[PDB]
Amino acid sequence: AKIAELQATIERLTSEAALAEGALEAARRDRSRLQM
Amino acid sequence: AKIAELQATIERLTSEAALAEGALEAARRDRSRLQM
Amino acid sequence: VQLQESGGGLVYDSLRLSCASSRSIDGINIMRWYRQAPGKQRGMVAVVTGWGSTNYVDSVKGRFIISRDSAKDTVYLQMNNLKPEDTAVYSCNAIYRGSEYWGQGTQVTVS
Amino acid sequence: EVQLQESGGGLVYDSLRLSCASSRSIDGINIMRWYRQAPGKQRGMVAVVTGWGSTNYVDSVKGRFIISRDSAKDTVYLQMNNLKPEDTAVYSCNAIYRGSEYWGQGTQVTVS
Repeated sequence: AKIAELQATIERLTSEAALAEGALEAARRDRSRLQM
Repeated sequence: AKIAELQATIERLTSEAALAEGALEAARRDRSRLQM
Repeated sequence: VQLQESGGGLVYDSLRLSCASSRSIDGINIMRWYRQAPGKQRGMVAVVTGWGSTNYVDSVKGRFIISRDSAKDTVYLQMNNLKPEDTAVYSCNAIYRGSEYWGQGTQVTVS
Repeated sequence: EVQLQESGGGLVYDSLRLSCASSRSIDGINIMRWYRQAPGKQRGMVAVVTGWGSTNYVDSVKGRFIISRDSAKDTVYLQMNNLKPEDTAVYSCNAIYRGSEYWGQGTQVTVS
């Protein structure tokens, strides 16, 4: 059971991070565009 | 030990974002403070 | 699941924050704090997990700190002699039992 | 330090893979991923994957970037198709053993 909870929260957090990281990829390239 | 290193994952993980979006939030704040 | 959100306040700190769950007590998954300057996108503030790991969002080192008991899952977080610009809605926000969950969020002046 | 070498890329205009095997912890599957970094900016990730089958992706590369694995000889898969002319991007695995993160030679795979 314990392993189950650890596992599930792992998958959720990688979901979260991937979305957040794509978003700021977009934001940083936007910052660079307004730089140029 | 199956716990010990599986559990050893999250703390670096939760440390990753916490450092990560900091500048990413700081920069987009610094996007907002001086652009719009 | 059900949660509880309160404890923020309105200042210019000397106040307490108390963040609990109505259930799922202390099954301590990853669980987080949030804030948002209005008209914008809400985000990360502070997070504690199975270990109460000592990390938050960079803008904290020396200003926002965790402190927990499972009393009613009423985890806390330390918000003293503040920094103003955070003046916005704060919200602890926890993710439990394979699913995320959201609190109320309260308008808060800090300055 | 564990030499996590990856290799086998190509430089042209699509299962191209920094052949992402192991010399330690042969699929000592704890935590691993790939990263990327677009020139003139910081680093990032194309896809973050997990030993637990939950191998999700960076929000954009959907429809073209999928990750799978072959642990039976420790061979995780960077499989692509139909190169989007933007796809000049850096490709390299990343891993976290004993908590310590790990990196290789990596590559800015020159592909359209």
